[PDB]
Amino acid sequence: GKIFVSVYNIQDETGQFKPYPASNFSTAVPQSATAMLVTALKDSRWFIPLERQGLQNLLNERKIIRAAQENGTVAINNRIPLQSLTAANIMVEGSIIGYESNVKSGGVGARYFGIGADTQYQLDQIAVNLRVVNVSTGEILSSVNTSKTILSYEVQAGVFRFIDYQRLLEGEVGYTSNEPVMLCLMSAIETGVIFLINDGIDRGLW
Amino acid sequence: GKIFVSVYNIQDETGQFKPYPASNFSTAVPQSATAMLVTALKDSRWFIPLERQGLQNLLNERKIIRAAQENGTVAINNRIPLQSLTAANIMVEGSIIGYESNVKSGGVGARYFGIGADTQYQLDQIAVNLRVVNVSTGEILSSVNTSKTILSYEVQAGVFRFIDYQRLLEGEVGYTSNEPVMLCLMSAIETGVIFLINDGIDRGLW
Amino acid sequence: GKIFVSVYNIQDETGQFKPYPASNFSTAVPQSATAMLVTALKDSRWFIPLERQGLQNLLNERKIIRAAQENGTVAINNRIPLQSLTAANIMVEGSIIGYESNVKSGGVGARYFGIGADTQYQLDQIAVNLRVVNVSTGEILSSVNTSKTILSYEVQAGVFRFIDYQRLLEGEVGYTSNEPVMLCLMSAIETGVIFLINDGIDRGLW
Amino acid sequence: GKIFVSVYNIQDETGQFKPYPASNFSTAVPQSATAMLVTALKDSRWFIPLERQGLQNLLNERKIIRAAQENGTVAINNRIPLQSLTAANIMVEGSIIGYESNVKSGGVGARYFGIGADTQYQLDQIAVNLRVVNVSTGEILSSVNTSKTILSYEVQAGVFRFIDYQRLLEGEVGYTSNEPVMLCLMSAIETGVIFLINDGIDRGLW
Amino acid sequence: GTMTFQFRNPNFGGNPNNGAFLLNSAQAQNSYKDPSYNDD
Amino acid sequence: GTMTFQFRNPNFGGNPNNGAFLLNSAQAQNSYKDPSYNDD
Amino acid sequence: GTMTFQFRNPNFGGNPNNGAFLLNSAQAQNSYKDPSYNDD
Repeated sequence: GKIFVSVYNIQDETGQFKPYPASNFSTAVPQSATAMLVTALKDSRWFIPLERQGLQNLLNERKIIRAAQENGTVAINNRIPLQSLTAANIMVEGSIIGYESNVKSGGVGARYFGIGADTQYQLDQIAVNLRVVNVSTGEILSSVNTSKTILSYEVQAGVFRFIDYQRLLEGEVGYTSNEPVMLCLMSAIETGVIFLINDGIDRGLW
Repeated sequence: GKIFVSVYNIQDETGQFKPYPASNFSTAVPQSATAMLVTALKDSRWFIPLERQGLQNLLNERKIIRAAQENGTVAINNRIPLQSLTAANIMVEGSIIGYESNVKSGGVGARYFGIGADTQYQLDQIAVNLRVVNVSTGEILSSVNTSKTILSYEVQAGVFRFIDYQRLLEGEVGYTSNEPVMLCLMSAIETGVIFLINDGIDRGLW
Repeated sequence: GKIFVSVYNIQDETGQFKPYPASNFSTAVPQSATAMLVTALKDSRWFIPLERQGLQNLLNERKIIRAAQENGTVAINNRIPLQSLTAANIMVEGSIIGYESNVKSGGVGARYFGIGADTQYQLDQIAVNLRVVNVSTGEILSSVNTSKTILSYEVQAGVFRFIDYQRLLEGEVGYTSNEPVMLCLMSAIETGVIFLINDGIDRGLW
Repeated sequence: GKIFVSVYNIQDETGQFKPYPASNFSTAVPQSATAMLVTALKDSRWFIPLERQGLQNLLNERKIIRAAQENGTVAINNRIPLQSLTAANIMVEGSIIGYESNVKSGGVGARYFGIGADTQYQLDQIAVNLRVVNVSTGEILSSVNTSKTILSYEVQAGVFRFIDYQRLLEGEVGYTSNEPVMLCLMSAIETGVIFLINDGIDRGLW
Repeated sequence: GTMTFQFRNPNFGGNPNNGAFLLNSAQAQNSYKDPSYNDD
Repeated sequence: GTMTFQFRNPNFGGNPNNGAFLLNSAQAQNSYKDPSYNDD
Repeated sequence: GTMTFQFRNPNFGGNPNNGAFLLNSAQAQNSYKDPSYNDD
């Protein structure tokens, strides 16, 4: 049997925004946890998430349903039987508790006569806290802080020497790969979910 | 038979804005999901969307209708029979859970004596989460995270050498193509909708 | 026996934001205390935290539970017995009372003919105040101000001399490590929690 | 016997923010008085502070306590006897009434052939006003304005001369120490608290 | 942080202040002489 | 404060105003003469 | 105000406009002559 879990809001409590050249309002971490976390809890075959984020939309839709068939005039084929809003035994709250930019930068670049090549790397770090709280009493059953590094590297190479008396050969090839902060945040949430499931296994619950 | 689906709001939870030179308030992802998603659900022949975004405008229009013909004085030709606000069996919530700028940049450029040519490319990545929730009980039936890369490339070439003793020939031809983030977001929503339909097929529903 | 502790809000009262090149809205200290502090109190085997941050989400979830099983029609297997919101004997309030940027900067760099190397370091300092208040009477039982330095260093080296008559060898290797302000804030909160536990031990309580 | 003191809010009335390169929203003085002041009153063995900053959190926690044990069903071991919110005889209000940047700057730097060295210093000044008001009648019993200078100095030295015909020796060593404005504000609050205690001693009270 | 690939050559890649160096550092290593003088 | 690793060479690392120095400070220490003149 | 330690040399410490001076003020004090000319 699966456990009903109600994820209400996984707030972006990192408070960080992206530096120049990015916008001043461009937050460094997606505001979209409670969608990555519901996906992580759904993907793990242990939990059935309940919406609870868009609960007001669900309540207005149920208002419309209950008002459309309250006269018994709707066709018995396309009527929707509302039972009740399914209740959750536990509740997974949490936050994105931090995003430190460039916890570890670095780079080596060499260049002999004309031809040269370099490499750079930057590690950001995103930390996500997840708390399984027991809805019956309110106490926090489990609380895990997970971290994940975000590696953004860049490898370049270039030639700017003379080939003949007056024939200049310039040229260069580069490549740059940033790990998407959304994928790293999803990985941190995934590891936190596995930790919560294993912890609930290791003490009584689940 | 088609399924009534009520799309309320597909929120732009990426939190990212466009970098310089673009405005600081210029969001990187359109705020116009719940219009691309209703179009995607309408185009797939499985669903009948209900408005639910502009539901207040629909309710005021129905107020005006019910107030215009409540006296029986409107002509029997141009009277509008209001039945009831059609109820939705499921509800497709979601978000644009992320937009990472330049997940993979790169470029190769060569230039011999005078004549040269280069190429650049940048891959942005947009991720969209879609959740079919069951309106009866409130549990999330399906949840899919879809991704889509946005390739913006630029190919240039240029000549700046001397043709004669003192005759300088400068010249250059370029081209630059950015995939519209609206079309890539629509493609991500489309793939997510196909995934939701196939998932509902693969387990009981639909 | 463990003590029920209710952490409501550990506010970011430092008021500082990050300097250029970072965004103007990018706060220097994470807004995510009350998640690091609940984790610190949970990790120390002395306390059972209660949520109290997201208490409204817990109250709406309990509303949904109490409304789902108030008719006795829910299955006796998946019904959730609500007892009462567990009460806390003490309450750990607090703040991040300060973040001074570069309390101590410095750096030594030497460079002989061509080859050179340098080092920089900067110490930020984050101070966190934690107050165990007695919920019965309201008086502050314990109040501790903890500090933690955040060392960000950078070591570089570079060669720019000529190897032959007209063969220029440029090259350089660098490294840069910033301590994540989230980890240093978590360490300050940890030391403050150990201080609070030892203080409660040293006078009557606990 | 100790005096119950209720510190409500020690507001940052300096109105100053930090200059470039710091953020525009980065206030020059921590917003965290009423936490440094409660710590200063607790450390001096004369006062018992009451929370009064987070009083709403305390009142909701007492609501939860009084609602958890109002049915007599809580275990007689883990029930919390609420007596009453302890009342304060006096009340220490105040403000951070000023922060002048660079009340006294200066610096001497010499540099002979190649080798040189310099020193800079800047004195900021923070002034804190503390007012012991009598809660019975409302009149201000004591009012003290304390000042504290914040010395930020920087000592550098550097060599940029030639050692041989064509061997250039560059090099330099620096150091920079800013007094943390949080520690200087805590020292100003400390001196103000000692002044208030001695003043209450010198006329009747305490 | 986000790393963006930027060309270093002012040709094909914009940054023009990087030119006077790239050339003066390529002439400072030009070991090729005129095929007229110092030759046959 | 946050320290970011930035290359000093205008090649591989952007900062172009750092070039005219790096070269003029490498020619001011160029003790290598032409293998034609002042040689065999 | 907050004082931050910044290197003055464009090598190891960024500020590149400080280079053309540091070198021209080190050549204006270069009292070392070529060990070939004005020597043995």
